[PDB]
Amino acid sequence: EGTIKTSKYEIIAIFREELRKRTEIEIFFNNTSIITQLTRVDFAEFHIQTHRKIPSGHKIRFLLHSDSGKIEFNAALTKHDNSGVDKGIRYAFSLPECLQVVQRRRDPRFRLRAEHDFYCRGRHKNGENYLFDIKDISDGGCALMTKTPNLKFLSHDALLKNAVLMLAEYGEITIDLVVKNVIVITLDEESESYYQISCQFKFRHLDDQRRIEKILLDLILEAKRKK
Ligand SMILES: Nc1nc2c(ncn2[C@@H]2O[C@@H]3COP(=O)(O)O[C@H]4[C@@H](O)[C@H](n5cnc6c(=O)[nH]c(N)nc65)O[C@@H]4COP(=O)(O)O[C@H]3[C@H]2O)c(=O)[nH]1
Ligand SMILES: Nc1nc2c(ncn2[C@@H]2O[C@@H]3COP(=O)(O)O[C@H]4[C@@H](O)[C@H](n5cnc6c(=O)[nH]c(N)nc65)O[C@@H]4COP(=O)(O)O[C@H]3[C@H]2O)c(=O)[nH]1
Repeated sequence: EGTIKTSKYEIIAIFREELRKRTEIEIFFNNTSIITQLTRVDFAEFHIQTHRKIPSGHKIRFLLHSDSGKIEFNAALTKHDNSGVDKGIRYAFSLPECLQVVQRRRDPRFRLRAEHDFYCRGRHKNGENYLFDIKDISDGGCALMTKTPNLKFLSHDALLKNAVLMLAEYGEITIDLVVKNVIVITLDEESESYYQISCQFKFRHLDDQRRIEKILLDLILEAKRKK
């Protein structure tokens, strides 16, 4: 997909459904990117808080992880305050007059939490084991986690054969995964960083694809219920 938003109204309406929803905002600068949240939004500014530092005087790049899809834009630092014995800096930016929304997924990706000890586990070709945490999951694949991948066997379109989804109370399914990307991700003592592996399912049998559909359905049901 592809769509551009200009309306001053849509923009702040969007910056508030995402403040309220406490959704992740990723900021680009130096060389890496930092993930965090909005803390304030008004008629001209939005605020975030990080203990890092950012190139004043320059339109830096932002990106919102929204349920509506990827929302990209560029804004310029306007203010910055310094406080606390534990240094947490307060940056105030300007509202972009231009956004961009991209949503190319024909399947909603369910996000895993504390009550979900989901793992993916296997053995590479060299005979070494891996064990990834599952971060999210859909009918067509999953986004994995690890601090110590073997970057070698995780080449674009490389495939983890005879992997085994360990889905806890749902049991274990044996699948093939196709690696679509490998990325490093950073959150913020606790300044974090792990590798996200983007995976596409390659089903061994067909019941496999159905059993996952039913499972993911049961996760979405406990999602709306429970809380
Ligand atoms: N080739 C490929 N890579 C995947 C796929 N899913 C996840 N990735 C990778 O995993 C990174 C993080 O994905 P995310 O946490 O969902 O965080 C994403 C997501 O929140 C949002 N986004 C991007 N595209 C979409 C989309 O099509 N639909 C939705 N709902 N959000 C999107 O923007 C965030 C950053 O996007 P990226 O910079 O590209 O960084 C992406 C991207 O490199 C996939 O299906 N195919
Ligand atoms: N739960 C989960 N599923 C994954 C992941 N990576 C791939 N998949 C699955 O693999 C399919 C194909 O991914 P793609 O070839 O990169 O083909 C994708 C990709 O080109 C692009 N795309 C989607 N999300 C992202 C993203 O976050 N970042 C970037 N750069 N591209 C994305 O849109 C194409 C269609 O996206 P989908 O319909 O969602 O179809 C996706 C999706 O069903 C993952 O990390 N987690």
